[PDB]
Amino acid sequence: LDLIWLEKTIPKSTSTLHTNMTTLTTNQKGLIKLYFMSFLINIILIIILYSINL
Amino acid sequence: AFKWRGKPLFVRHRTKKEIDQEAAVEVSQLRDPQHDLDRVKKPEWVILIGVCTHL
Amino acid sequence: LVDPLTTVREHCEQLEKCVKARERLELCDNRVSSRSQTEEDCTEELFDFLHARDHCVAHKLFKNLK
Amino acid sequence: LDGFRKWYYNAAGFNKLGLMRDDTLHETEDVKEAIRRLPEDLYNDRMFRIKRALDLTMRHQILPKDQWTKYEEDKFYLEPYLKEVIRERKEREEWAKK
Amino acid sequence: PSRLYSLLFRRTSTFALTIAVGALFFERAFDQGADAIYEHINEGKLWK
Amino acid sequence: EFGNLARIRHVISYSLSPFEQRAFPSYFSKGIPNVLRRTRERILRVAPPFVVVYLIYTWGNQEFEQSKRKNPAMYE
Amino acid sequence: LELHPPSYPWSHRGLLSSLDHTSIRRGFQVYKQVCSSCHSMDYVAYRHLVGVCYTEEEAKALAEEVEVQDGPNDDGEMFMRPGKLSDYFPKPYPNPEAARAANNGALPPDLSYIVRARHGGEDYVFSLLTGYCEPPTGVSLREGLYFNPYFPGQAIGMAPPIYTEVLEYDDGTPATMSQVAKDVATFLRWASEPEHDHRKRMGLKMLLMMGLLLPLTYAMKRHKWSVLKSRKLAYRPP
Amino acid sequence: HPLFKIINHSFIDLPAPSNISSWWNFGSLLGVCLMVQIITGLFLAMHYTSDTMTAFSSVTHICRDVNYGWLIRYMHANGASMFFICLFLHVGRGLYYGSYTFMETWNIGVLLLFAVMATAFMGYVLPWGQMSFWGATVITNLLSAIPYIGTTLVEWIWGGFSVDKATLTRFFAFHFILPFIIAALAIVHLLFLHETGSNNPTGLNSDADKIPFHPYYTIKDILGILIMFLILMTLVLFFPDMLGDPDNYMPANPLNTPPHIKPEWYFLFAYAILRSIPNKLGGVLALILSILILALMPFLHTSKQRSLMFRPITQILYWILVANLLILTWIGGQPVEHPFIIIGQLASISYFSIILILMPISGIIEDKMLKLY
Amino acid sequence: HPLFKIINHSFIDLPAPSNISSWWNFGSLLGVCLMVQIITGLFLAMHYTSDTMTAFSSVTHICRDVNYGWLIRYMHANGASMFFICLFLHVGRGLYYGSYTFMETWNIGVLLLFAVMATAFMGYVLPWGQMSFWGATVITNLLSAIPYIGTTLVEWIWGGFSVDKATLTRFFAFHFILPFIIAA
Amino acid sequence: KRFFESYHEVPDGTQCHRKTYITTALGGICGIIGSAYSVSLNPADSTLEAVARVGRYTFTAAAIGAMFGLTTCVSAQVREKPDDPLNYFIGGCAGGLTLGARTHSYGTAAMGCVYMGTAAALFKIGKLEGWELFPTPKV
Amino acid sequence: SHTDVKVPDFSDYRRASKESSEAR
Ligand code: HEC
Ligand code: HEM
Ligand code: HEM
Ligand code: HEM
Repeated sequence: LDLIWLEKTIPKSTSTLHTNMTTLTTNQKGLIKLYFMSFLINIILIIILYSINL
Repeated sequence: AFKWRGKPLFVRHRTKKEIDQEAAVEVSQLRDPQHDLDRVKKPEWVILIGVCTHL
Repeated sequence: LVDPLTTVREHCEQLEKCVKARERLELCDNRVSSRSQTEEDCTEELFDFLHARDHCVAHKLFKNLK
Repeated sequence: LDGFRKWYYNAAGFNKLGLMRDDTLHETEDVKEAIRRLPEDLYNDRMFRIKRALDLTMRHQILPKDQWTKYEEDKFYLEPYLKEVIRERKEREEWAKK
Repeated sequence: PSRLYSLLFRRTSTFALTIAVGALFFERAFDQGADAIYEHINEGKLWK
Repeated sequence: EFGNLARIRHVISYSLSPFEQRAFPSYFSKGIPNVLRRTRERILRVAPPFVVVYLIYTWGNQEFEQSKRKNPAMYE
Repeated sequence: LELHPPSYPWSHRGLLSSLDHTSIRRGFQVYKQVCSSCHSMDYVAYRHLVGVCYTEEEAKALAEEVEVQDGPNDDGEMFMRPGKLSDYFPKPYPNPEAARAANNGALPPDLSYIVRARHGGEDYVFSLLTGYCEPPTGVSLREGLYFNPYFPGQAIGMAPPIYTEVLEYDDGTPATMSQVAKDVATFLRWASEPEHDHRKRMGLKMLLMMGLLLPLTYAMKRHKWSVLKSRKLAYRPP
Repeated sequence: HPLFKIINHSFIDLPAPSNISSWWNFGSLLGVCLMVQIITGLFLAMHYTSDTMTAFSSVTHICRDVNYGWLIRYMHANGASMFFICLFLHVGRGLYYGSYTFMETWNIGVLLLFAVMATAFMGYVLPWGQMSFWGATVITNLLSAIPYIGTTLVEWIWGGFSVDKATLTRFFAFHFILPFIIAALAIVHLLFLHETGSNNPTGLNSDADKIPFHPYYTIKDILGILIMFLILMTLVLFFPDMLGDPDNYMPANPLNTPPHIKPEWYFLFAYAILRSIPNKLGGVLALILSILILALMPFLHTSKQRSLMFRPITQILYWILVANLLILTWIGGQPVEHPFIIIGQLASISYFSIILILMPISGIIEDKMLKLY
Repeated sequence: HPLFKIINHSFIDLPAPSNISSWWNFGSLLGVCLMVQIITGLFLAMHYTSDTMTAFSSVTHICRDVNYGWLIRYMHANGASMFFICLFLHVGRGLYYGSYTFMETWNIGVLLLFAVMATAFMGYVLPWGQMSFWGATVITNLLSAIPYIGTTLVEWIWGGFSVDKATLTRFFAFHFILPFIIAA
Repeated sequence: KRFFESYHEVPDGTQCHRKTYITTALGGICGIIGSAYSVSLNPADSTLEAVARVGRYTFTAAAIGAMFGLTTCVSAQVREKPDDPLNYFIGGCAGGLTLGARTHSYGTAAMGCVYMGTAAALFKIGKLEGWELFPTPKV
Repeated sequence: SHTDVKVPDFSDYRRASKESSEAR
């Protein structure tokens, strides 16, 4: 319960949750086309966020 | 009720509305092809076996 | 001689959930009465209130009774 | 389509219990005939495979994964023979109509 | 205990004999016990 | 009957006496894993029909109630 | 469309909870003094009580309380005998018509199996007897009717029979309408199943015997089946 | 010894498959249930009187003064319910594992199923309650469907213009006599099976692995008998009225009719189908087919694998079939009103389309996936 | 065919002695009589009521109001008499020609004879006439002869202090159920 | 939009069908958006491969949506408590489990259960206590 | 031949010998 279970649950898990989240968000091609379309997606969603909450 | 011949006999009487409006059923309006009054010598007194034909 | 039921029905009605229901029914009552040519009755409305009240009474009546 | 197939394969499970497709063909009259014609080795092998399966089912257990059949390894031992049984069977039938 | 097996189970007839005797007594105990348990369970609600 | 049932060859079969083996060896030791192993392999084939039976049953009940519900416009 | 009586925490409800048998005593008193004027407990005879809530001699007392005339007589077409232990409870309105005559043509159903015959009977009974509330707007019950939200149609010919302090319990327990409805629901229940208590004792013995016997038979099966379940097969082509 | 030859061979050394699961217990349970029913029925027959005059009372006396008579009566009723539970699970085992290819055994089975349903129907008529009388009239009138042969036939069974004492007494005679015919048909059922031996859940030829029955599938049947006895008694001694109906505790009134009438649980799936078809005759026929579709089942097997252990698409279709069988059981209970009706109509359409159309097409597709077709 | 094989094995290709006389017919007659009794008994059971108030009334209703009910009732009674005639001649054939050396067949036979006598006794009790009631009391009393457990046994069977409705109904159940055991 | 809102209007634990449908849609919508960002950036190799990923993400998200909706609604009816935040937690608990399965990882199910359920529970509390999110400036 | 292999290890199954024979 000390060491592994109380270190894998609270202290270590929070370590992993983030580590993994940075790995996906920061693995970027660096190509402009990809990045830009993401700008496209954003414009679309924000257009909607206004639209539906008109 | 009289249960004649086992079948609970239904010898029923009808109210003014039943006695009179029954004929208003026309024919197409009537699901079956029968005639309301041809079912009763006297409209007020309606006599029937007393068993819905549905089984 | 206070019938435990009487008291229980009091507390139960005092339950807010139940309170709201009664209101609805009364609206129906007056609405029904106010409406002139109609046949709708508050029986269904009455029914709903009872279910709740009874359920509540169910929770607290048996024990009260001896 | 291989993906589908292999997938279905794992789904069917006959692989888990160490049994090739053929091992799982109902013994209809024809299948039975082909079975007989099987060279003895395949026959004896077929038998152990089937007997093994039965034992495992008895314990509601499956073979260790490694021992599982592989979509690729699976060979159809009876197929070549069965066709013949069907072919011969049909020939006799048409001739009957003659 | 080997004694049990050697004396009570070894001979098939004894195996039955012991069962027979046991049955003769089991009823008494089980009945009374369950009765009381039941009695206790429904300690106040009964004819008495 | 036995003796004429089938023809097998070279299949050796070892076994042990009942009284020489524990009654429920590793019962809960592997039983649980196995039962769980089993449930996985069959839950996706078995459960979703009964899940949609539960949804249809509830739906029917609620729909029926609403059906019984009085039209506000009724008799007004 | 009917009000569905709620679940009351009836004592006997418990898996091994027998009927009070003290309450019943009260309930019957309720049937004898109130419900027996219209309803007939045809299938319950004085003797039945002995062993539940009245002792042999005690029951004899009650049996004699009422009078029972049997037609067979040497010359007479009847002879009146105070009820004997064997006599069944006295049904009023000998012919149902009698009942209909006086009950607005509504036959008081025998309350012998009423609890068993009515869906959720024990509750229904309690609810009906205690559900005599105010009729709502728009309702137009026919002559000789009353309003109970539970009764099918909410139009039961039976007028409300339990007014607080309708009868006095010999035990002295306050005779509040409810205390009376709960007692008569327990009694009617007993009536519809005089064996309720005996059975539950059989069920307790059955659960104890099955808890003893199921793992032992499972152990015998797993003994005999271990042999195979350990069998190791090996294929040794030459 | 001639008898022992029959005995040992049939009950002790019957080479049985080593890997059959607990589902194969159920048929033996059915036989035990049959004996239990017969035994309890015999002890109901020493005090029951078919007279419409004393029927209700006869039964009342059975549950009131007959020593332990309530025990035998509720054991009989809940044993009929246990019989139908074990029967449905036996039929489901036969459908799932491809055991219908034993065609003679399957046909003797569906004959046994028809006989058991008729026996249970007339037995439920026998206590002469409110629910029994209206139930009898109702599907008896069902027989009144046939245009030229039906009407007379109905009154023939009714033995009069309408069900009355004439019926009760002949229903007592027929309900007495049919379980012995069921026992003889079960002996024929066992014979037509030993010629071929039992099937195994893998659906393969189990001739390489067979074991005796005395020490391996006897103690297993004894354990299954013990578990089935636990469920029956705990459905008699603790929940005795769970499966029954309250309106059957009222005497039979021809002048009144129970407001909410329903067949017992087991006969509902059929009830739903009957109600679903608009045409009376159509309903009767579909109803019959509902049971008969099973007999038709061995001619619909288009797969090269006997069992469904290695057939996942047909497993999904089978569990959808069990699902809408449960749906049809629920609908029968529900009254006639939206939307219970539509479900009933669909559920019946889906039931007949899954058994008739979807399973052989799925078996063809499954054979195509294994490069067999 | 596994159902037709037994039928062939017992009735068609069964090797029988060529010189057996007409006495060997009688056992087959007994089987036919058994069926006949069962069939007639079934058609008595659709109208008979096993209540002491209504048993004689139900028998008279069978004879007077059921279409050809007198025919089925007197066929049942005289078929019981024909059953015992054929049974006595079957036993006499077995005694005369030394057929008792088939010992298992003979013992199953004497068990069948005991069962048939018990069935006929309770069936004769069933119409609840004057003669049936006094006959029942008499033979039931026979049991009381038992040295120690006699009284109990008699009372058990009677189901009460003296034969009364309790008996009639259980005698109807036993008389119904024993001819199927006789068939087995 | 009048649609999604409906989820809240009818009391919780009631009309689960609509609840599950609505919850499933939201998850699915998120699936599409999520897949979109996942395809726009970190692109695929072939159009089909990406169509698949859209599907995968959409379904997984739709599933978490459904089980959340179903579990919470049912947990309510069964428990006979419509405003007990726990209901939602059980629901979120389930939702996480679906995610865990679709990712074939017991561990994810762990974090998924706790984190996801907690979040959903907080939503219930939020609604119960009238917490305001993205509030207008009222200073 | 026969000697190629030995009885597979049933220890896992084997319980924990006439002294114990009666006991077992
Ligand atoms: C002095 C008259 C009278 C008394 C006292 C009385 N009843 Fe009744 N009861 C009736 C009549 C009349 C009916 C027939 C009403 C009908 O069928 O609509 C009736 C019908 C009933 C029914 C049938 C309801 C149904 O579901 O159809 C129940 C239950 C019942 N009574 C219970 C009781 C109980 C319980 C008590 C007392 C503990 C009681 N009654 C006392 C006159 C009485
Ligand atoms: C030959 C053996 C049998 C006899 C003598 C027998 C006898 C009886 C008798 C006398 C009754 C009326 C008791 C009553 O219902 O109150 C009865 C009822 C009944 N029997 Fe049978 N029976 C036999 C076999 C069966 C079998 C095999 C079944 C199942 C298929 C069955 C199902 C029923 C049912 C359902 C009832 C009605 C239970 C109820 O009252 O609700 N019986 N039986
Ligand atoms: C109550 C009536 C029935 C009884 C008593 C009965 C009894 C049995 C018994 C004892 C067996 C031996 C194998 C076993 O039990 O698992 C068996 C096999 C079988 N029965 Fe039934 N059965 C009945 C009704 C049916 C019905 C209605 C069907 C068809 C749906 C059916 C289909 C089968 C099949 C296919 C087998 C062979 C299964 C196998 O051994 O692999 N039976 N039956
Ligand atoms: C299962 C088959 C049988 C049934 C259902 C049956 C049924 C009945 C019934 C209902 C009665 C009373 C009404 C009457 O027949 O007079 C009766 C009477 C009788 N039965 Fe049977 N029986 C059967 C078999 C037999 C057999 C095999 C015998 C011959 C041993 C037998 C001998 C009699 C006799 C002697 C009477 C009295 C006839 C009389 O009233 O004068 N029955 N049987």
